[PDB]
Amino acid sequence: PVLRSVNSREPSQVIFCNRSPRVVLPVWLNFDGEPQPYPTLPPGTGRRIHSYRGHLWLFRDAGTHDGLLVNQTELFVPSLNVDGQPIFANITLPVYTLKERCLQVVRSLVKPENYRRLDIVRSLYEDLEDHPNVQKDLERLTQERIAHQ
Amino acid sequence: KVSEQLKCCSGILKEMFAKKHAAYAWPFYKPVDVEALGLHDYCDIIKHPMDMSTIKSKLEAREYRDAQEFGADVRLMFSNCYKYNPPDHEVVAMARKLQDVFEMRFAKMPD
Amino acid sequence: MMYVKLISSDGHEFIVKREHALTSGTIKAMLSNEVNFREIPSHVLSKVCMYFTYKVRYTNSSTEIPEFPIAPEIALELLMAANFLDC
Amino acid sequence: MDVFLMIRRHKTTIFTDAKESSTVFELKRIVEGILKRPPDEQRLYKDDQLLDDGKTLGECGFTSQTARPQAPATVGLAFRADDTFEALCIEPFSSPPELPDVMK
Ligand SMILES: Cc1ncsc1-c1ccc(CNC(=O)[C@@H]2C[C@@H](O)CN2C(=O)[C@@H](NC(=O)COCCOCCOCCNC(=O)C[C@@H]2N=C(c3ccc(Cl)cc3)c3c(sc(C)c3C)-n3c(C)nnc32)C(C)(C)C)cc1
Repeated sequence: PVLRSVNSREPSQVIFCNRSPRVVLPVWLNFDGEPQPYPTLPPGTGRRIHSYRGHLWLFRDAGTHDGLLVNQTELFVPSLNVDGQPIFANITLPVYTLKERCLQVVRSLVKPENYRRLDIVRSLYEDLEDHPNVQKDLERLTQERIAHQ
Repeated sequence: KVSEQLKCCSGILKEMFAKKHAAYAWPFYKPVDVEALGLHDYCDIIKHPMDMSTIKSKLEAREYRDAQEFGADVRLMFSNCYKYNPPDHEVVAMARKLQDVFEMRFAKMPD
Repeated sequence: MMYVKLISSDGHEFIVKREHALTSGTIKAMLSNEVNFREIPSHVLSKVCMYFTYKVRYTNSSTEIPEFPIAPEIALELLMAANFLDC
Repeated sequence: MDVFLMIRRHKTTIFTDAKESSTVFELKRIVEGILKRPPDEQRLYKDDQLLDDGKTLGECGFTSQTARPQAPATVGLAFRADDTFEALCIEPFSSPPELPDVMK
């Protein structure tokens, strides 16, 4: 596919730093564009990371799959270092809509088989069932990159 | 005799650091970062770590009594790599290429 | 700043900046001074206004952003309000 | 830094921000602008404590940590009719319904 890591084998020292209140799951897109999960980061923690030039990363909530930002944007690609200075990756909450935020909270309190037993408007059932999803975003990100070209 | 060999040992490490050999030398420039690489078992297996920057400090601090001690540390750096990793790993190939440079210059040092 | 009055079903008057209320698509359409919601109650509508303050404060902020809290017992109604208000 | 407030009387609730360094009198100017009542006809409260025009919000106990955008702090308001100030009174909001069985 289009969105995928380059197999450069050139080193890049990185710092992952979780400045959100969620437990973060880093996701690495491999050379065939397949997402690979990495170990999780608790809130407020950081750590040194060895990655490579041209490698794509994104970041999600480890329990719910809610999307998060990295350096104010959705994807992260490391450069080569300059004078052995680390590259910093700052992970944060986005400003969700009130609707999406209410969806998150209701999802956290209701089992999926009970969604359609809630006394609410029918269209919100579909909204509730359409969970945050890596694949779904990859298509949106891919096709915004095509429009861009 | 001993001091002149120790300048040669220095000249060799300087070449090992040079751009000419950067494509395979780069993993050995600094100590192994077990956090970044995510290697939970590295200290369990490698009881005595070594790298080029550590060796450079020891030269400049005059800690090597002679050229053989300098050699054993360079050979330790390589032995650690071959010990921890599987035979056909990219880092083992890179290690072999750099060791060939070391061995050639170390053998052609006047004694 | 211009203000607007948002009035709940139980007769509570909430006065907020026009700019903050324009966060909602449904309100934006209505206005372009006073607006009545005959089906949304004060314990919900008050929470909505807080969301406006939060959104305006933390959009384009380079400070790290805190969670918007929602208590379990208001979540269902706030979801319906949000969807109805498009915000 | 900034503090975020709900100024409240009867069934009226004003949302506004201000600073820890700003004063009680300055807060009354905001009210005057919105509700057409000069400072001398206003009384402001933190819980049951009457607040003095000359003190800052920080000095009255309002801090940025307890007065956030998503959880603003409350300030009580009372007007004067006919040369005597009314008793402070804030009508409560409605109550949420019981939690449905599937959300328990
Ligand atoms: C703990 C954590 N929390 C949240 S994330 C995280 C975490 C982050 C990073 C890592 C480790 N990094 C990676 O897995 C990176 C991240 C991403 O960029 C992809 N990736 C890879 O390593 C990929 N690798 C590559 O693209 C290059 O592929 C060569 C495959 O070998 C990689 C390492 O082998 C697995 C474990 N072994 C080692 O790390 C041995 C180590 N290797 C190397 C080494 C590795 C690769 C190469 Cl080409 C050269 C040297 C090494 C050194 S020192 C040094 C600076 C290095 C880089 N070294 C020495 C000396 N002796 N051994 C080593 C992948 C998925 C194919 C394994 C682990 C956990």
